[PDB]
Amino acid sequence: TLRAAVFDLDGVLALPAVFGVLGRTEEALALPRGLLNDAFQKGGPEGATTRLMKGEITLSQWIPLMEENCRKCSETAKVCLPKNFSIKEIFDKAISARKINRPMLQAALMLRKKGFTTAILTNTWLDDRAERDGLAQLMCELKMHFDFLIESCQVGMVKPEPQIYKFLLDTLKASPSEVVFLDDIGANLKPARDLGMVTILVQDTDTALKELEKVTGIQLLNTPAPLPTSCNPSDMSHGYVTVKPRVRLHFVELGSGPAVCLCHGFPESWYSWRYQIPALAQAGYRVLAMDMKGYGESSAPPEIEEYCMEVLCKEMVTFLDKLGLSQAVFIGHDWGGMLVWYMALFYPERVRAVASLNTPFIPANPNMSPLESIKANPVFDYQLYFQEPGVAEAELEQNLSRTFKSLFRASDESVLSMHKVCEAGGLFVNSPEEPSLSRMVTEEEIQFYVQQFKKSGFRGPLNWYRNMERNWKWACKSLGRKILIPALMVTAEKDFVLVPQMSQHMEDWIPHLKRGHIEDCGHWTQMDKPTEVNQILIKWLDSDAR
Amino acid sequence: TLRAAVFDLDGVLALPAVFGVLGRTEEALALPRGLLNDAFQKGGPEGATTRLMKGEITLSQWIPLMEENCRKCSETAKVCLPKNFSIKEIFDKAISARKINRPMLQAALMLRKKGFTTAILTNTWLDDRAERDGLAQLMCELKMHFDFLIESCQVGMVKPEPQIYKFLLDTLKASPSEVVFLDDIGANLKPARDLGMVTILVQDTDTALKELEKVTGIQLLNTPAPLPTSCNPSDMSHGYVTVKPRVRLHFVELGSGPAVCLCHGFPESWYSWRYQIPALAQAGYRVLAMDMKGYGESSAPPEIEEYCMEVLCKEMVTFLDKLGLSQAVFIGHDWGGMLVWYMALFYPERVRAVASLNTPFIPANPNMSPLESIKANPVFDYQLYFQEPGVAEAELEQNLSRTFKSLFRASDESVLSMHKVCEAGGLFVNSPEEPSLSRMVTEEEIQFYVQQFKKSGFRGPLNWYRNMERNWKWACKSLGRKILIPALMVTAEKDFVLVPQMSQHMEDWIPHLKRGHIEDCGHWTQMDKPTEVNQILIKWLDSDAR
Ligand SMILES: Nc1nonc1-c1ccccc1
Ligand SMILES: Nc1nonc1-c1ccccc1
Repeated sequence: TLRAAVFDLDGVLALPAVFGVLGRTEEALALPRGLLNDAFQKGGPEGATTRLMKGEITLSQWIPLMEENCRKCSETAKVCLPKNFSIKEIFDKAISARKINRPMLQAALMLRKKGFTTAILTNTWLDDRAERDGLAQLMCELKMHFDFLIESCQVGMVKPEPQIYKFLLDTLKASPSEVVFLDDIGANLKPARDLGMVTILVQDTDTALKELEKVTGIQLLNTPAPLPTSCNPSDMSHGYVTVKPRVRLHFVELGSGPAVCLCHGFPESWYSWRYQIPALAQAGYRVLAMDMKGYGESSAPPEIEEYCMEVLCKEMVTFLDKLGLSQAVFIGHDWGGMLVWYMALFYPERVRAVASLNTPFIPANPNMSPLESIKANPVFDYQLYFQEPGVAEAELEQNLSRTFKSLFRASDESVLSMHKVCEAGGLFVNSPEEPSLSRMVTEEEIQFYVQQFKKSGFRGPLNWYRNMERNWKWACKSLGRKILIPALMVTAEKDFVLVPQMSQHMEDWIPHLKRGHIEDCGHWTQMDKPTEVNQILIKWLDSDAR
Repeated sequence: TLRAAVFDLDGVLALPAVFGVLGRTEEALALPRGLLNDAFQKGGPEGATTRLMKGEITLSQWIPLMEENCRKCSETAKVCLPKNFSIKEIFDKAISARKINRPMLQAALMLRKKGFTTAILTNTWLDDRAERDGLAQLMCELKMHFDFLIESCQVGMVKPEPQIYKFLLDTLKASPSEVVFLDDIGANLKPARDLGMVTILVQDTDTALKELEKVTGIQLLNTPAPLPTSCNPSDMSHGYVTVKPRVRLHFVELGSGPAVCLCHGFPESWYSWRYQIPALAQAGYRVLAMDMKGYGESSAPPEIEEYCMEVLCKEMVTFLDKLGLSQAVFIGHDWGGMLVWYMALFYPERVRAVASLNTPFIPANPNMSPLESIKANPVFDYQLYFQEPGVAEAELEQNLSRTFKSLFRASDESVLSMHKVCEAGGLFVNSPEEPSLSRMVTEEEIQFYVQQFKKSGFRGPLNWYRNMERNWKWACKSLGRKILIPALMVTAEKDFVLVPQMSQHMEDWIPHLKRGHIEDCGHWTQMDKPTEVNQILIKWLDSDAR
């Protein structure tokens, strides 16, 4: 019974094989066949390449030794190497061209999801080249998906030496018959085969996955499109900034590059961005996913006025100040989307670019009280129910698991009537006590929200809705302005409250506005359609937040 | 009795005045005198510029209105504006050229140090230009040094309107006679003068500071060179990463740009880098100042083997992995310096560049046990005293204030004999029970270290010295390597343990090594000579960590 899968890197998890360039270079330069592959393997276990792979020397020290081997081979073959011959240039280009073998990575992800222990076992080097970051980035993207990474240069052992296989088995805490081992080099397969491991010689990926599927009894080929990588809260870097004596803001941080500040809505968490954080960080951004004021590990003062937009925006400016950031891209959803438009209006110098999911930008009407304006739209009745301090807190805090399971549903899973909420007497009046789990969330994800809301409950979050008059007076000061910094509005076809139609006049105030639109998407955009959200945001960031 | 100082921005804290370009542009383009300064002030309180300064419109909306005013003025004056005339280009260049008036900022810093409440009061705009970041950076660098920043566009009021002065006084919680108000515009001085505030018309900085010195009775001109900006722990962003089940690492984080990981020595803190963190972040780097394993808010497991260099380095690689960083520049001092050389040797792909303060790189001698090697140098006797578990812990933990005050001293303040420490029976045997405060530290700084060491004490920190044999065996695997990534070695003339001479052969192993050297500098480099450390590191980072 197999319970562990081991993959090689070159030619298996990453393609084209860096090894493959030697044959290509020979052909392109009309050199005798196998000359470069000979200089490379020269001296076998005692040679320069084995010393490199065991970590005795670095890649930069290996380059002149490989150069020396190339001549010795050329001299024997009675051929002259071309004038401008460069081993450094050949290897720089080969390493740079090598990319993750996405269907192979998908198969490894599926096996791990099914309970398999997975590992990468590779003959690799200590890379000190000026361009080493490209390879460091590839190794980082890949290794996060595996239980173990065993590199020859770190362990002082190489394949096909028998000791590295015993080392692999000791690491896996598994007997050989429990291991599938995948490799593109026949010679490197034999010792694993000799120990009784299941072995797969990898030439083309489809056949290798067919053999892997047949031997494990798990569907790996032709599978449905997987979800983007999520976040495990315990594996994240957690940051904490005091913005004023009684208020601290918590955030999760991942990646390098331009700062991207993600701002969740009601009643959410930094974790509502779980599918976006790894994707945006891998796309070359430094993601700061906030617990907004009133939520999770951030402070939750009880006063209603602590949650007016002016105060919330001022604190987000202080947050940037304390972190030493002159700007960040601000991306918001729901109440977070309203905050990001106001950050763009009041602090354009601190906003690199702005994007909202679902929340439109509608200028305040100075001739209508916000109380009057909310009353006009029947879908906003729940906002009237949220006004009286304590009423909605009591209902939302009674049973947390029920609250989150009732709220977080796809457009075809509704359990609530967002209609005549006050008259009905609550959001959950004709709602099940034990709602079924939505296709959008796991029980584990629901329990994370439950755990977060046990600290402060719903007072602070509900207070975001209790500053209508104050927010209206503040917003009226901005009526003569336009948003002229880069902006993106993302509508969700099936959000029945923040309907796409509400965004129809935004170009009057944001003339250069860019758009995205997601079909068959409800209110909970990030978790409803994470793949599409990621595609839209990454495309926009790369073109406009540059 | 004055207790508050208020400074204008344009022409006072920042020069050349953005206003000053109008006169310059007129002269350069041979336009009639004062034409551009007329189009700018056109319509007075009802005009486009006052609307901009009150925050009614943004700078990008103001540009075509100023353009319209420029023509109306030119038409009246019977002159034609040059063909390629651009208000945007003129203002972009003027804003970009404006820099902090360093002696004015120094005076404000000195007044605050002496107990004054300080503020910036400025007529400014909402900047939505594509180049707005330059100004955001300037405002960030400046505002951190003041109690208040009052911007006309945020308060909807402008100087010389009387309400902004009453608003300033309300903000300062001071009566007018308690306020010195500095401005370069005569008209903007009068309302403050009318209320009874002390006013300084600023033309040239020296005269303005002479008037300021005379009126406050505090020396501001000709003062000694100030120390670099320090860190207030409560104002920093604090980060926490779990690198393994029982181990979390704490760090302070400031700035944007390439990641720079600062690694302190024994028995220190992230706070040992307090003078470097603001300087490096302002120089365009993202600083991550660590609490090393065993210290401060980082985990401190009791096992000796948790502190061998192999384990410590592996955890720092995991730290980068969890933060989503493919590389960081690694800068170390003392034990932190030893760690950074080993990061360069074992993980060059993760090290953008490496720098050490005081700690040299000396390859392990495979023919001498580390016990034998340490014995040879009498200055390393204290390391032998640290070997026996519990002995040095008891002495160092007996009185924390005494420990830190005895250790942290400049080269001419020695209170300890680092000689025959074991034979003597401890580091503090012939040491005062109440050492005098060193010129290097405040009582407040000593108490921060005391507070940090109350959590875990000295077991984990001392364990860094208890892995000699293990570190030697690991280091021997790297003997065939060279450090070929960018490297900087900084020696300190008066470090009597890590003497500059010990670094003399480093070029044999690091051929491209760059150097720095600090005269009259003891062991505690960062706090002994912070200005020189900052100058050396910033110069090197800008040329080599690019
Ligand atoms: N309460 C309101 N009426 O109009 N616009 C608002 C508003 C303004 C800013 C933030 C949130 C809401
Ligand atoms: N303990 C030792 N002998 O030589 N070199 C070392 C060493 C190696 C790595 C880190 C710290 C010390």
